[PDB]
Amino acid sequence: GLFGAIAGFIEGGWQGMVDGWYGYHHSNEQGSGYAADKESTQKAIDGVTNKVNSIIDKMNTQFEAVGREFNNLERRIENLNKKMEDGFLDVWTYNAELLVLMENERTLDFHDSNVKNLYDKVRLQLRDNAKELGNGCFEFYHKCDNECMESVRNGTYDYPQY
Amino acid sequence: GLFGAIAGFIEGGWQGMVDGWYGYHHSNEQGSGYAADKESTQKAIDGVTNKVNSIIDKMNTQFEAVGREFNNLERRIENLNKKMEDGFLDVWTYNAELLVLMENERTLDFHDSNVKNLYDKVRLQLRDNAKELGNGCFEFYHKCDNECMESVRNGTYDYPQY
Amino acid sequence: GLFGAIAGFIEGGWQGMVDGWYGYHHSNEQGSGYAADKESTQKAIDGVTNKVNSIIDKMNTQFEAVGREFNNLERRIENLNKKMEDGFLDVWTYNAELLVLMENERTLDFHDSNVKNLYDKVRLQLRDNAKELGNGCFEFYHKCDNECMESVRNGTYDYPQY
Amino acid sequence: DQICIGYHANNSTEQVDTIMEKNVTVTHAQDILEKTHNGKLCDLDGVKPLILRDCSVAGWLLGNPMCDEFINVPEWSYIVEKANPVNDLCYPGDFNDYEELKHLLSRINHFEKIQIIPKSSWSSHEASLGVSSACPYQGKSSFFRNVVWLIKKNSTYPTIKRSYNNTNQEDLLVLWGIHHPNDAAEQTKLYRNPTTYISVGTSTLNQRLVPRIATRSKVNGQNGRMEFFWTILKPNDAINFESNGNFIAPEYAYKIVKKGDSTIMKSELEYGNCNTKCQTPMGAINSSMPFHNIHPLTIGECPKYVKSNRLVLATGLRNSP
Amino acid sequence: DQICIGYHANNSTEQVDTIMEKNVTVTHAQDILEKTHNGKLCDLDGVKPLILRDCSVAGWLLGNPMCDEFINVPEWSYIVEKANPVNDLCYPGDFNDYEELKHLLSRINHFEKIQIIPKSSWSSHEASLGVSSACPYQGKSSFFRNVVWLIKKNSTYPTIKRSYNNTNQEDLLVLWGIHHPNDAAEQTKLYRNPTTYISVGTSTLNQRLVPRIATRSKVNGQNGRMEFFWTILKPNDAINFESNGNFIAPEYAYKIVKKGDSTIMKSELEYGNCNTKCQTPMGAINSSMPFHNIHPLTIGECPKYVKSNRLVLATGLRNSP
Amino acid sequence: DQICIGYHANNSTEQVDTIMEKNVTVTHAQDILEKTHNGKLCDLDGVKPLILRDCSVAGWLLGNPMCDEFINVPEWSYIVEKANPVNDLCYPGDFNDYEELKHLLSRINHFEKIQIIPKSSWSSHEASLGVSSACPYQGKSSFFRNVVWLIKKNSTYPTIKRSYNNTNQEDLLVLWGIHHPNDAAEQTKLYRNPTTYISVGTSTLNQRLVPRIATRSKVNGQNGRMEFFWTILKPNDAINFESNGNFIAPEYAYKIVKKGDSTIMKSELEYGNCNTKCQTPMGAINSSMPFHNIHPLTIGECPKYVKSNRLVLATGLRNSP
Ligand SMILES: *[C@@H]1O[C@H](CO)[C@@H](O[C@@H]2O[C@H](CO)[C@@H](O[C@H]3O[C@H](CO[C@H]4O[C@H](CO)[C@@H](O)[C@H](O)[C@@H]4O)[C@@H](O)[C@H](O[C@@H]4O[C@H](CO)[C@@H](O)[C@H](O)[C@@H]4O)[C@@H]3O)[C@H](O)[C@H]2NC(C)=O)[C@H](O)[C@H]1NC(C)=O
Ligand SMILES: *[C@@H]1O[C@H](CO)[C@@H](O[C@@H]2O[C@H](CO)[C@@H](O[C@H]3O[C@H](CO[C@H]4O[C@H](CO)[C@@H](O)[C@H](O)[C@@H]4O)[C@@H](O)[C@H](O[C@@H]4O[C@H](CO)[C@@H](O)[C@H](O)[C@@H]4O)[C@@H]3O)[C@H](O)[C@H]2NC(C)=O)[C@H](O)[C@H]1NC(C)=O
Ligand SMILES: *[C@@H]1O[C@H](CO)[C@@H](O[C@@H]2O[C@H](CO)[C@@H](O[C@H]3O[C@H](CO[C@H]4O[C@H](CO)[C@@H](O)[C@H](O)[C@@H]4O)[C@@H](O)[C@H](O[C@@H]4O[C@H](CO)[C@@H](O)[C@H](O)[C@@H]4O)[C@@H]3O)[C@H](O)[C@H]2NC(C)=O)[C@H](O)[C@H]1NC(C)=O
Ligand SMILES: *[C@H]1O[C@H](CO)[C@@H](O[C@@H]2O[C@H](CO)[C@@H](O[C@@H]3O[C@H](CO)[C@@H](O)[C@H](O)[C@@H]3O)[C@H](O)[C@H]2NC(C)=O)[C@H](O)[C@H]1NC(C)=O
Ligand SMILES: *[C@H]1O[C@H](CO)[C@@H](O[C@@H]2O[C@H](CO)[C@@H](O[C@@H]3O[C@H](CO)[C@@H](O)[C@H](O)[C@@H]3O)[C@H](O)[C@H]2NC(C)=O)[C@H](O)[C@H]1NC(C)=O
Ligand SMILES: *[C@H]1O[C@H](CO)[C@@H](O[C@@H]2O[C@H](CO)[C@@H](O[C@@H]3O[C@H](CO)[C@@H](O)[C@H](O)[C@@H]3O)[C@H](O)[C@H]2NC(C)=O)[C@H](O)[C@H]1NC(C)=O
Ligand SMILES: *[C@@H]1O[C@H](CO)[C@@H](O[C@@H]2O[C@H](CO)[C@@H](O)[C@H](O)[C@H]2NC(C)=O)[C@H](O)[C@H]1NC(C)=O
Ligand SMILES: *[C@@H]1O[C@H](CO)[C@@H](O[C@@H]2O[C@H](CO)[C@@H](O)[C@H](O)[C@H]2NC(C)=O)[C@H](O)[C@H]1NC(C)=O
Ligand SMILES: *[C@@H]1O[C@H](CO)[C@@H](O[C@@H]2O[C@H](CO)[C@@H](O)[C@H](O)[C@H]2NC(C)=O)[C@H](O)[C@H]1NC(C)=O
Ligand SMILES: *[C@@H]1O[C@H](CO)[C@@H](O)[C@H](O)[C@H]1NC(C)=O
Ligand SMILES: *[C@@H]1O[C@H](CO)[C@@H](O)[C@H](O)[C@H]1NC(C)=O
Ligand SMILES: *[C@@H]1O[C@H](CO)[C@@H](O)[C@H](O)[C@H]1NC(C)=O
Ligand SMILES: *[C@@H]1O[C@H](CO)[C@@H](O)[C@H](O)[C@H]1NC(C)=O
Ligand SMILES: *[C@@H]1O[C@H](CO)[C@@H](O)[C@H](O)[C@H]1NC(C)=O
Ligand SMILES: *[C@@H]1O[C@H](CO)[C@@H](O)[C@H](O)[C@H]1NC(C)=O
Repeated sequence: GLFGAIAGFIEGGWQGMVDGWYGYHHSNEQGSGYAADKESTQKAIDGVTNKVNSIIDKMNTQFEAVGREFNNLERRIENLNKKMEDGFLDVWTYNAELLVLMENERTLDFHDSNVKNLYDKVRLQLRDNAKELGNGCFEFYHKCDNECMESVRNGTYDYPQY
Repeated sequence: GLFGAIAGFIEGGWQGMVDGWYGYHHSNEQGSGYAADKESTQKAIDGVTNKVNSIIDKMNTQFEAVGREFNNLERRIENLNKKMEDGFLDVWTYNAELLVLMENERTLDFHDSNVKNLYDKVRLQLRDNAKELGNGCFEFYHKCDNECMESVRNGTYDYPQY
Repeated sequence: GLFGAIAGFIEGGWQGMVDGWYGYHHSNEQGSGYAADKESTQKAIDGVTNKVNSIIDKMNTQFEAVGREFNNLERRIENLNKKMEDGFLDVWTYNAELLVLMENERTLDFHDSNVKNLYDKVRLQLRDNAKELGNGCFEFYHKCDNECMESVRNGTYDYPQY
Repeated sequence: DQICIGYHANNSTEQVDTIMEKNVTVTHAQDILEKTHNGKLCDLDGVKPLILRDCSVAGWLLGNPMCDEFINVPEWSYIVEKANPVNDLCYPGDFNDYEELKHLLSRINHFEKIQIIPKSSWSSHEASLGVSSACPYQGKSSFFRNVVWLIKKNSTYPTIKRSYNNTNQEDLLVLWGIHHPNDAAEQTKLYRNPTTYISVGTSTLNQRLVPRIATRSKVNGQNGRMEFFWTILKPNDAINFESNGNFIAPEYAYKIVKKGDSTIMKSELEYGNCNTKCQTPMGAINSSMPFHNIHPLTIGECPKYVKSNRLVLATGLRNSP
Repeated sequence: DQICIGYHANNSTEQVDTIMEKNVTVTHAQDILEKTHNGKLCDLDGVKPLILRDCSVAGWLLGNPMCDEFINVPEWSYIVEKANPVNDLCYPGDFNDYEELKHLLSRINHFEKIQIIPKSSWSSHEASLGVSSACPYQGKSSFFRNVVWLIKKNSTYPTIKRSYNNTNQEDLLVLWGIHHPNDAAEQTKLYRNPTTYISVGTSTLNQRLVPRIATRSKVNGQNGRMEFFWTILKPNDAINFESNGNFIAPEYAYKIVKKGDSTIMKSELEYGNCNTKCQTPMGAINSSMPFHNIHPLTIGECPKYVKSNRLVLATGLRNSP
Repeated sequence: DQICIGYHANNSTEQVDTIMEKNVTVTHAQDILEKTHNGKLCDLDGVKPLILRDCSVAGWLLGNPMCDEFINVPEWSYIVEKANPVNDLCYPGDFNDYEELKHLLSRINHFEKIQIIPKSSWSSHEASLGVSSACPYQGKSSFFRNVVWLIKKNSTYPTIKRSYNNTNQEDLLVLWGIHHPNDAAEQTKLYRNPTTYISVGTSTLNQRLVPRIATRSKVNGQNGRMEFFWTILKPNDAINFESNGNFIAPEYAYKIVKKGDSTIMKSELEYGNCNTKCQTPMGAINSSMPFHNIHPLTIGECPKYVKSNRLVLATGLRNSP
């Protein structure tokens, strides 16, 4: 993707993380596990929901055909009528298909961006106190227990203390 | 936004910076203040201007209706005429509304990108000689007077000297 | 561009690199030269190819006019017919021109992104063992011979060893 | 001790297309195109359609005797005619401005039939021998039930001068016709007078039909032809008939009681005993999807027709193997 | 000592919509939709429109005596007719191919009226008693001013054989009519001859009108009807009239001096004494916006009509609280 | 010792436009708009078009004697008529429903001409003096070759009663006409009978033409007029002609052997001796581009017409100085 995170420097997703779209995994002496980041996940949910409703809304005022009969000596205007109805259906078909293609691209990139930004939020907290592993992970120089870990998810990780 | 800067790791904008869209704030013993980055600001201005004129230009060759009368026994072709004129207005209305929605998204992201890129331009200069605070700011290890600061805005910040 | 690499922190492209779209240049005691990154280049090629064929495909089901004669007292329906054919050609002309404009923007950004991501792939490997010069380049602290260099292009650069 | 950033994955096989890549597996997706229907013709908001079955709109309005099922039809939501209904004009001929009339019915939900010129009231002309073997009913010769084929009485066709006045509140659909016999002998036999006419007048209408007498091919065994005409009689306006032969007179006309949304749908289907909020010529649609790809001509609260086979939005992210 | 990167903020409350979010406050925005007009009918580049007021296009061209205001109108930019003008055809009847003629006027900016058949030149027929109480002027009976209702002179209607030749450089709009009396007695009273005709010929035209005599409803107290016809007479071509009764002859015709851009606009408004470069049926537009949402039918250098209530582009960036 | 990331550059001057910037030089680009044609009218998949040259479609079908080149034309891919062909209706007149007929030819690739009423078979009427100086052939007076101008034989025009039956498998295009003489004397000279008619009947058709006799302008030195009519005769159906004068009878008719894709193209060009898979009125297109901007009306396997001057996709990246 454009932002380099999803299927980039983070090779793959987590079957183990079930309660959100993005989040953290920790490993320490007490154990390991996953934690969804509720803020960025909820932002994602709202974005994608609004997008869908936006698409559905734009398209609901759109051409609708009606039947018109013509006789054997009104072929020109019958043909005019056929080419006019087909003309608009092609236009709307094109519009729908393209919108979906384009907005799918943007949706996938949006997710990539949210992950990249979450990775950066944490990197900017840890600074020199953790080794950046190159794969989405951060190895701490100090021992970091469950409360230390929560503080990193908090945003309230006291860098100077460590 | 996609690039993580605007209303991201930079929480908010500056009422104090009036002479540009992006720029610097400095704080040292001599005092503090704002300085617009003229290059990236001017790039932004040109981009957005071209975009607007591009939009206005695309839309100026577009369907325009004309009146046609029909009598009491030409209802089919009258209806054909009504559905044809309305058909195109819906198409153009959809085009206009969508273009604006889409291009607004891109415009906001463009600004986010310019800020992110400016932040990186400075980060790449300072390197190990400043602490990256995590909020758009850089705290220097050496004392950095007004001429030092200007050199950072210059692009000509002598890293080795410090 | 949006991602800051192309004509950003990397000032310009390389006439010298002929066998790919993105890649590496190395300089050491044994000499210097260019090496295309085949993975990211091939990804770029596939993306752009699919895009083109996608564009060509969307547009091939589209309005096509046919001749219809009308006499001196069928002017209204003749005019209806002219305005209907012109109406659709304007719509398709607009669609084609816009799609190209929009997709050109995205194509240029795509390339910018691939370069930025390649730069990051290498940065994340080197870590503290090289100085990040600020211009696309990495100066090593250790001496780095041709096999060392290949290992950086490999992805298999043993950080701990150095 | 370490902490990692990451993203969701699951067992989803749902795919979406993009401009640069096709068949990208994602964790979540939303189909927005309706591809299924029930295959039936249904009531539209509980209001049953008029299903003409084997009758055409002309056979229904004129009263083709094989179309007695539609002698008094209630209000309808839409009308369903076949592509080539067998029971059209039993007696061969034409229907003037037929397509402009059908277009009028797309805006009509209800007719009330009323008698404007009683059959009994033709005292100087014979009004019960106007019957043809081309229009049979229960084995006997009959004719269009809403019009009267007047022929000479005791070898005389005195000039007809009749007039109906639209006193009732509605607009009225009045229908009549002219007979085009095969030859001069048939003309004299039926109407005596060699040369004849029918003049019809309203506030707007001012016509004068003359029979064209020519040799024709038999159709349902008839050399003659009937040309049918119509007009809408505005309220408080009167229609004037003058004729000396060949006149197919109205007995019944239709009050237009309900205007609004309707359509004439072409379909070989019959009634399905269902209800629905959206109907197509090949079946009804029950869905909240923004789009469908079943058929362009719909009636009701419908999704938007597109010609796609597939429209699927990504909601989730790229799913990893 | 520290340095920070940042971006502009201000007191702007301007909002723009995006696909993923609505009502995003931005520092700067550009409205591109024009929503206001002046509410007036205006000159178009200093060229005043033809405002028919209570006259219809037919009442104007035929010379309905209540339409003397338009006896000689200058060049116009556009024409403004009402939806239901009262002064149409004072004497009831029809206007053949009326809508095809109106369509011709959308391409016409100026007429010069000229006399083709002098009223005085009818020496074998009476040309001053062709007047009706249905077409009153200053209390007296009158008639359409551009045509002549010829009636018998001393109980004779000799066959009329007249011919005008388009010597002048322009195309010429010629108008004429036929009278459809109520009955045979009225026919004989006015024209003597029981059965009549009017034949009209040009290089392309070859018609033969016959009066249809029928009982009709009164409209403005008239049982008769007038059917009006027209043709464009090409330069250097001649029109041939032959008739033995019922003929409504042309006195005046219209030279087509200016072609170009024009339109027939439907509006209940009157003249506003303004100038503008863009006019709609509900008012004029003065703006440099690419779009407007006032009305679809415009004339001039106009923005593009869309049906939106709001179109606002972001220029600035997301404004922070 | 250092390593650098970077990207391609080259000597390309190709430019593409974007929304935010115009004329961006890129390393690679793909033109997708075809701007060139060969300037010729060509065969379409080896099937030569019917190039009427100076003949109009009417002059071809009726058999204008100046149109002998098209006396028996093979199957065509498309038809090419000029804007104002000189050889139309040598004898002035009209062609009823002409445009509806042309529309029929857009779906026709081949006619086979056949004789339905032999010229020799007119034994009670004169069928060889129906010739005019307005329709000359090799200096002598002639006439439309596919129809017969019947005139009186030994000062008698007995009523004509003829009938053709479509036994052959195809649909048949039958053409006929009526003569509108200048005056009563010309009428009596040619046909004796003062008042005449032509009645034509099929299963669907039931008409009765009467000549309108009026003074007209000369066109190619003729005061008379010919009105031509047509119909499609379904297989196994018969057409009945009855007339007592003024009848322009059919000798030849056209079997419709091939339906399908065709068009009537307006162009002043002539045959170019080329082949192509896509043809326009100004030349043929040989390209694999998705779009072209040459002309809207194409026939064949064509790119899509747009009105642009330029459509170029970026493939490569921004090229640096
Ligand atoms: C089909 O039949 C109907 C019903 O018969 C015809 O409608 C009627 O036609 C008559 C004329 O034949 C009209 O005029 C008479 O009645 C009016 C009524 O005036 C007022 O009062 C009634 C209530 O009774 C009200 O409905 C009306 O709206 C109106 O306000 C009389 O005024 C009129 O006599 C006039 O008196 C005026 C004042 O003294 C004079 O100025 C006039 O010159 C005139 O002398 C006359 O007696 C009816 O109004 C009308 N009725 C209805 C219910 O519509 C219809 O015309 C017919 N169609 C055709 C084509 O023939
Ligand atoms: C309505 O009225 C107008 C005006 O009267 C009619 O137009 C005129 O019609 C006459 C025939 O009735 C035409 O023919 C005569 O004049 C031509 C003129 O030829 C040249 O010279 C004039 C200048 O005087 C110029 O304008 C022309 O363009 C042209 O170059 C004579 O040649 C012609 O006589 C011919 O001589 C030829 C050579 O000897 C012969 O080959 C011919 O066989 C023939 O004998 C004749 O005298 C006028 O040309 C024409 N005038 C104008 C100004 O248009 C119009 O026809 C009428 N309409 C209807 C429907 O009747
Ligand atoms: C133009 O000319 C053609 C050719 O002459 C006309 O078509 C023919 O018209 C006649 C009537 O004039 C038709 O009816 C006769 O033939 C049928 C044939 O029936 C079957 O057998 C033939 C094979 O020979 C087959 O092609 C048919 O498809 C069919 O299966 C006779 O049945 C019919 O007599 C009937 O017998 C029935 C059984 O006893 C009775 O129920 C009927 O009441 C009736 O007595 C009669 O002899 C031809 O069928 C028809 N031929 C063809 C090849 O189309 C055409 O009508 C004419 N057009 C016009 C407008 O006049
Ligand atoms: C996010 O997480 C950090 C680390 O888990 C939170 O800090 C801890 O917060 C708890 C909850 O109140 C504190 O509990 C308090 O402990 C003191 C003494 O130990 C006791 O006197 C109080 O009654 C109370 O139970 C805990 O001390 C504190 N510890 C550390 C090391 O930070 C933090 O509150 C969270 N912040 C946010 C914004 O979510
Ligand atoms: C951007 O800013 C830096 C730092 O402010 C600039 O460096 C300074 O530039 C000034 C302007 O010329 C120099 O002034 C010179 O000073 C010397 C001796 O002090 C004097 O002999 C000259 O006559 C002149 O006045 C100043 O020395 C210099 N100082 C430092 C520490 O850099 C730089 O020029 C700017 N560069 C760009 C690209 O904008
Ligand atoms: C990418 O490049 C690195 C560095 O060039 C590769 O490592 C080198 O790979 C070669 C190829 O097999 C090794 O060759 C072997 O050498 C040993 C002893 O020197 C010999 O016994 C074997 O027969 C063989 O020739 C080489 O040792 C090795 N050296 C180093 C310092 O890494 C690596 O294989 C490449 N990896 C990928 C994924 O492309
Ligand atoms: C993307 O996947 C679709 C759906 O699986 C593929 O289309 C199907 O291909 C299979 C196997 O070749 C066929 O049996 C089906 O008939 C196809 N179904 C449909 C609806 O098209 C498609 O080939 C894939 N596209 C690409 C570009 O890889
Ligand atoms: C976005 O803001 C608009 C404009 O303020 C909102 O629409 C208005 O809502 C107010 C308060 O509910 C109403 O009184 C007005 O009638 C609305 N005006 C218009 C022009 O719509 C809108 O509700 C907001 N939309 C969203 C999605 O939050
Ligand atoms: C982008 O480049 C195009 C093509 O070179 C420019 O258009 C040409 O401008 C030259 C020099 O002014 C003219 O002589 C040509 O007539 C133009 N050709 C075409 C096809 O337009 C254009 O001016 C440039 N556009 C911008 C915005 O800089
Ligand atoms: C996929 O996973 C879900 C668990 O959330 C499970 O319920 C479902 O049965 C699985 N589906 C398939 C096809 O394996
Ligand atoms: C439509 O079908 C859905 C099945 O998803 C059902 O829940 C609903 O009740 C149906 N409604 C009607 C009116 O048939
Ligand atoms: C917003 O700020 C500007 C200062 O640039 C000031 O002039 C203006 O009055 C302010 N507007 C409001 C509504 O406060
Ligand atoms: C249009 O209105 C603007 C107000 O912004 C004014 O400046 C301009 O002069 C007006 N022009 C005309 C022709 O009315
Ligand atoms: C550009 O470079 C290529 C080398 O790949 C060369 O073959 C070509 O001639 C050059 N074109 C121009 C115009 O200099
Ligand atoms: C079309 O032109 C191309 C030139 O690029 C040529 O290779 C090809 O053979 C041509 N085909 C035809 C059918 O003319």
